[PDB]
Amino acid sequence: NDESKIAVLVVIYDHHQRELNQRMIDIQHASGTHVLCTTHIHMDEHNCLETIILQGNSFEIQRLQLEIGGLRGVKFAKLTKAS
Amino acid sequence: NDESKIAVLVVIYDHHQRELNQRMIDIQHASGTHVLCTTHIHMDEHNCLETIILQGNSFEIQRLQLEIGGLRGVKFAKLTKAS
Amino acid sequence: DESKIAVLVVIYDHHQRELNQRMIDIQHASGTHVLCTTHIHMDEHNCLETIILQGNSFEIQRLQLEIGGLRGVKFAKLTKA
Amino acid sequence: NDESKIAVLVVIYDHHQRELNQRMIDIQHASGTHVLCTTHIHMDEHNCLETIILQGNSFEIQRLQLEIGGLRGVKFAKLTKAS
Ligand code: NI
Ligand code: NI
Ligand code: NI
Ligand code: NI
Repeated sequence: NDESKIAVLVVIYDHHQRELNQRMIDIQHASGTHVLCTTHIHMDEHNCLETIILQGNSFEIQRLQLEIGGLRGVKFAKLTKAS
Repeated sequence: NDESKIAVLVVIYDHHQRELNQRMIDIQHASGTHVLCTTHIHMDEHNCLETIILQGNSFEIQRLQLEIGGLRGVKFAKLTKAS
Repeated sequence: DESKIAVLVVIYDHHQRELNQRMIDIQHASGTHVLCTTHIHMDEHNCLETIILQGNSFEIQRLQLEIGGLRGVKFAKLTKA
Repeated sequence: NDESKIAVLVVIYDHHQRELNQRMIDIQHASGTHVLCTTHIHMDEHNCLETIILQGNSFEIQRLQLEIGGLRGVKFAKLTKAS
């Protein structure tokens, strides 16, 4: 794209999954200003929910989505695209 | 239904609308949802983004979503059913 | 002139006429100084906010005195880092 | 009377540090405090800031704080006591 957008990626994962947290955070740190913040909810022993606020064009954003959303031990990864 | 469910309500609204932040907060205090928390981004002079994280039976989540969505100044008020 | 990050922790009563407008107006007119806010609705008359702030120690302290002095704020403490 | 209370724990840490993100998350899931939520700012390549919002008695909170305070790679870990 070029068109500048805001989005939320809602994630459910198990933090017991070996190296998952390391991957998700390295992806977000390596993505520059694309990631505004994350809010985390410790649901139970094997479920975390995260809302990851994202900003950029539609293509940068879906790509971030697919990176985080494909990792092993991610149960659920859904984009809400806003503007 | 009769159980525990997690949802994320994603809202974009105009904080220039008279009383709007105050009404959105009160709807949340008054609700028999347990709102776990709300994260807010001041996107610009006319746009705020909130991710409101909710727990409850579907009826109450849905009542929250409609009630927020029915406020003048809300531009976008979309729910992600997670859980 | 050194850029720093800070958390302003606020408790206030949302039933206070116009406190919410004033707080959000301050933050919106503060440019890139506010990163985000996280809100917990404690009970009928208490909200806790965690307001995350970025700038020099002066710009930050001002921001603090601005939110911090509004009528209806019970508590306004700054963590510097 | 019985004394469940609110606190904010503010943490700066190095996400490069070997499995620090997993361990902090793990400490949070395993504690007897109610962690309401964690907000995370990716500050730069070596710095993450978290705001951990907590509810419980002063003992379990102080336990959480000292425990996060003692992981290698955590750089700053101040509690703010609320009510
Ligand atoms: Ni968790
Ligand atoms: Ni705003
Ligand atoms: Ni509130
Ligand atoms: Ni980070």
